[PDB]
Amino acid sequence: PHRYRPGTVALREIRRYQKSTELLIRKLPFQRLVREIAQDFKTDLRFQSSAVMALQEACEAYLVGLFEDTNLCAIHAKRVTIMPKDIQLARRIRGE
Amino acid sequence: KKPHRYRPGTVALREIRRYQKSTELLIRKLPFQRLVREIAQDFKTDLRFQSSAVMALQEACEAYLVGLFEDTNLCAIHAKRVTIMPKDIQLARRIRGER
Amino acid sequence: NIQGITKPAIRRLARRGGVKRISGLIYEETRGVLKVFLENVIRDAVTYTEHAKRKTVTAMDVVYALKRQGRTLYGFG
Amino acid sequence: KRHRKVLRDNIQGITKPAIRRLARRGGVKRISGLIYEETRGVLKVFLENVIRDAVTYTEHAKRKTVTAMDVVYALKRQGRTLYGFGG
Amino acid sequence: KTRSSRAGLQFPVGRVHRLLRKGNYSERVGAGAPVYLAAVLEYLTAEILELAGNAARDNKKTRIIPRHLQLAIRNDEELNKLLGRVTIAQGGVLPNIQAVLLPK
Amino acid sequence: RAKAKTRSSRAGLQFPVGRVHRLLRKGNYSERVGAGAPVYLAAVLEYLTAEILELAGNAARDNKKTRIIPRHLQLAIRNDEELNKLLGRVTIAQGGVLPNIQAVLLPK
Amino acid sequence: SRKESYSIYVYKVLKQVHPDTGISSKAMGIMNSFVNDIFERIAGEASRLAHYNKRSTITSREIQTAVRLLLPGELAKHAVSEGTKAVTKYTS
Amino acid sequence: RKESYSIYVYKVLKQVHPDTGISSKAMGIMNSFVNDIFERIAGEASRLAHYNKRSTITSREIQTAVRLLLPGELAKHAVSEGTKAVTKYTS
Repeated sequence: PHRYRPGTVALREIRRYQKSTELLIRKLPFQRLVREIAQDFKTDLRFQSSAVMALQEACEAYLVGLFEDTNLCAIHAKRVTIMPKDIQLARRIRGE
Repeated sequence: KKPHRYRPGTVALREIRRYQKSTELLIRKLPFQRLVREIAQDFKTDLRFQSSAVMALQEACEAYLVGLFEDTNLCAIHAKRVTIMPKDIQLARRIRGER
Repeated sequence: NIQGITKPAIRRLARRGGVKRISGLIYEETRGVLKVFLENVIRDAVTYTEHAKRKTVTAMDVVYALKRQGRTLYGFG
Repeated sequence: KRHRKVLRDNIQGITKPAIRRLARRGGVKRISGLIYEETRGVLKVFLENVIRDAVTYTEHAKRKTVTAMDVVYALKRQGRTLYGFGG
Repeated sequence: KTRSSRAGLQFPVGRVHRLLRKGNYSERVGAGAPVYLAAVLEYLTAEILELAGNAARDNKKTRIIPRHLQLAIRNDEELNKLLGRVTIAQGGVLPNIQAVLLPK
Repeated sequence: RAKAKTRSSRAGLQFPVGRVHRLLRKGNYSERVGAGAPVYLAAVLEYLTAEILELAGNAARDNKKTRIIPRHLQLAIRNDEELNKLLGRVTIAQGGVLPNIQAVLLPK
Repeated sequence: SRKESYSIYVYKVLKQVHPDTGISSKAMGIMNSFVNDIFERIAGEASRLAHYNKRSTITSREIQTAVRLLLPGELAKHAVSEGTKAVTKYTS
Repeated sequence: RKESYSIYVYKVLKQVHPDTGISSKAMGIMNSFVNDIFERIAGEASRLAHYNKRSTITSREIQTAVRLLLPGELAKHAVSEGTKAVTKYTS
């Protein structure tokens, strides 16, 4: 059987997902999470559909930016694998 | 007998303690003023400056640099080094969003 | 419900971020970060809803919340 | 009508020991020789942006003297609010 | 005759004036201020649409879509600076792989 | 005419309600200003002032100083998580920084 | 040349909380900068609140919502408590 | 009802790219953009007026605000367009 080396498919996926723009998290679980979190501030709230889509765009854009910075931090330490300490460094420098 | 000579790093650490305890400005007043006036001259000639304006600018510059060095140090330590290098500064400024 | 943000989804997001190899411990950490972010935004969003004495969070509420945290979003006006 | 000596090479007034002292306040223990030029460049960029904005305010008021308030506003609008120079 | 027509503009000067009057910005509004503002907004709109059209043509599409706007903005240093903290929904990101990740 | 009572006194406050009202009227924030709004605002400003002064006094006594100086204000602000969050982007002139050495730099 | 500041009120509060503590001139200036900063932030946020809801009057309700937006957690709860108590005592 | 800049965006588009269209979402994004820059400029102008104790916002305040917000070449070109427009309008 044929087998691609580790990394080739990863790179293919990088090109694939940087070429397109569709949302990458499933709609319904995301909505469920949003409603659960909202429930802890005020009961019985409802949501307009476009509000949830807006929140999803914001969340995914935020995470993508965080992963770019995380990758730069990983490469700085001459590694290619991102680790939790990389995320924590990135978040400390952003000021969160 | 051999002259007294502390090992590399001792005096650096003592200086860290010393300068974190105090608050006085660390750059000489007059060269800084000349720098400001030179830079200012490339936008409009013959400007004058109030003294307190220059002192304010100096506070801002030194605070900015101090923060940059904190982040630079964290970036250096992340790479398991103890010496800060230019690539550390460039990483810090890239993540802040200035470049 | 935090588990609905699945491992392959986070992998896809990381792919868009250019990440080639990912330690197993990243996923839980990412989830925590996400939760914090969401909380803050939603906390503000519901506040606007409450100020208007409404029970339905609108898209405009979210846009204002995001704007005041310096993360201006285009497309939902 | 007796102007000062034309300003040149003033970036060299930011001496090596001064930058070292600043680094000490930042907790840096060891410093590569190449750090100094980089620091000078960064500082220069920062200064340019601030002074540009300050002078813009000065010109809007049709004044020829940059005031402390001009600087405070310039810094404020760049998200680096400075306390201590009001009034 | 409209003020926009006298000013050679496409953006609605009158509407901008009304929005300034009702935006609680100042007690009075000069006659030239909305003209100037409208001109600036039209110029910037033209710049963004220029670049987005170029990006659309590279992609052999006849309609500008959000993807083209994101590509146009991020590929221009001054626009990218201006919109450094703006998220374009359905914009994606610029194609970009760090050199160290490629083989060899 | 009735004896003059100040609104600050009616509210049990130290901060000047009248002045805050005038600044709201002349700050072009809204066309109209309710009678209760400046009282609330004054109370919040007074409370926050009290909180900062509380921490700064504590710091002053810890340093065996009887007069609060800017150094004490900087120490007070950076050592309190919520104030540090609120003033995350503020520079205190003559404040310095918190004493802090990364553990990896100390000798073994 | 009359320049208003919060100096006398800051001094009264200081005497309430630390009877034997003083303050340098620079620190009082810093306090004035601080007070003006928080004032501007709150008034501006309140203005935006009023604008979003097409109301022409800023009332104590807008102040309260703005306070909840700007201050974190327990600081916000305590400030809200103080404001509410103060307004209710004033109203009577 | 609900105002937008759509028709003006379309006129500009026809000036710069006669054969190019635009999706509904892209037009919405353009409207968000225009409103954003509007708010920024008006707010900066407001602070300018307050700092100088002037009660009138004039074209000069607009110009200074433009110089503060836009970087470099964008600022210069914007100033050029503003000046030409005010000069053509005045006569």
